[PDB]
Amino acid sequence: MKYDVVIIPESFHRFDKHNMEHICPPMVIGDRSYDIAMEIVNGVDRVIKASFNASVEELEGEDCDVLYRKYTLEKEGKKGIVHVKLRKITENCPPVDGNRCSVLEFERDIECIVKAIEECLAKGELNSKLEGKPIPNPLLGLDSTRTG
Repeated sequence: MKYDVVIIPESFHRFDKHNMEHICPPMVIGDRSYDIAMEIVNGVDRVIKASFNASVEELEGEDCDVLYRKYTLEKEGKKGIVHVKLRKITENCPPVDGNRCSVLEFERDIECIVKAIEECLAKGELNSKLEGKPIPNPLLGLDSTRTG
């Protein structure tokens, strides 16, 4: 048993007149055991809440997905939603196809997460696949935790 993380970063765009459809394809990495998964997620969580103006929300995933960590991102002039859901990669849940995050070490993994968010957020108002979940989050605030 391992856990396979699918991170879906998307700048939420309610389809406006013409140019407001921003979708970034999901990134899938499945090699982490639960213990290592929680460490990587916790670290990433702290980085997102400190390196960004992110308000996090925790949900439970659908069966195969054991955990669903929702992050509402705000960075300098950019806002998006990042949904990280963890699937239990098993013989019932095989490794899914998606974009592959450049995994190396913790620092590289987080930089890989940062580049994903920064790419999605910095591309902004464009036209893309017709999706986009504008999930309203009443909480607007980050969580102080500097790396030391």
